[PDB]
Amino acid sequence: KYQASKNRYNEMKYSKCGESGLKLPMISFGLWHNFGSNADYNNMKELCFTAFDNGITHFDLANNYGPVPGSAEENFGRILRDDLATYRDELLISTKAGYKMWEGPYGDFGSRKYILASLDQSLKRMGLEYVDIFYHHRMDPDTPLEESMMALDTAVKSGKALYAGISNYNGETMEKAAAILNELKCPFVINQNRYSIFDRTIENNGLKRAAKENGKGIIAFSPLAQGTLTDKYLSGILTEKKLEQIRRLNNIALNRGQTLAQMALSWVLKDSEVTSVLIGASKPSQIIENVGIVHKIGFTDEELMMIDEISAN
Ligand SMILES: NC(=O)C1=CN([C@@H]2O[C@H](COP(=O)(O)OP(=O)(O)OC[C@H]3O[C@@H](n4cnc5c(N)ncnc54)[C@H](OP(=O)(O)O)[C@@H]3O)[C@@H](O)[C@H]2O)C=CC1
Repeated sequence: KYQASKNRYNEMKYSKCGESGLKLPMISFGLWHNFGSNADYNNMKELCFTAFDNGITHFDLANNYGPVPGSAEENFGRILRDDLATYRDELLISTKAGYKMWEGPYGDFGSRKYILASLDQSLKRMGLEYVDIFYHHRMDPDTPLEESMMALDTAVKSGKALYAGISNYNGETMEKAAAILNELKCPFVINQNRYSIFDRTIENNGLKRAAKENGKGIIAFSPLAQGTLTDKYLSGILTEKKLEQIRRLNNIALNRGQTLAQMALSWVLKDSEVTSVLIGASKPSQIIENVGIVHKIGFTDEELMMIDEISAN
């Protein structure tokens, strides 16, 4: 019954993952929220269909997305089986292991045991032969980096992942990971990190610069900073200081013909080293509003120095 829009590649822009021939849509769709046990199945399908119809080819999951850890993967597995499997070779599907998935010493952090056992569970829940990208979800300083990276390499060499990625790494540790995956001859093309007007962590921990200097992509998540970079906290007449930052940023957005959310998405994409911005949605209208932003990623030196002075604590 679902037939992907014939116009789905007409507007979206696609960007190389650093030096790689792998291209992400400039807007990627994440299943962190609204795909869990309590989610409505018809709404989840419509969100996926809306995403793909607008040229979003990348669906981002993790083992523990729900809630109930694994529910998002199982739900996406059902959407694939029922309607999207037809288009599987047009989709990039990711999953991850590295945060808490199940109880006990093998269900969190980083070991080869957890990472590989988790990937098998993810493939079973999603009904896939492989994921396009398999990520180490966060750094584990208590496991040798060589062990976690060799686990990603085993995933790729076992035909269970096309490419390796890492998430939440700093610049120094990303460099070490890149060196290990290079020596293992394991495709490694993408970093997934939190980035917004209100979260400059990757500008200060070396990740944004290390990714660019080593030809690795970046996919930015939480670009709307927990609803603070949306209309949610705006009036038409939650510290007083935060509401003021939001009021002034929204004025910069209005002058650009954008909502605050739209400008927040455009800002994360302003620099070429950021490959894609990862959005969420509860309703299709949010996808449709957000996909216009890929066409306004340019900012004047004035807009930028104002956004920085306003966002500065
Ligand atoms: N450690 C990691 O690697 C992590 C990665 N991620 C990835 O990033 C993805 C996105 O993260 P998330 O924080 O949800 O992303 P965003 O910062 O894009 O927030 C998404 C939410 O913002 C609201 N929203 C979206 N578009 C609009 C709009 N145009 N106007 C107003 N409100 C809007 C909706 O919430 P509502 O309708 O309820 O207001 C939506 O559910 C996740 O799904 C996941 O794939 C995220 C977290 C951790």
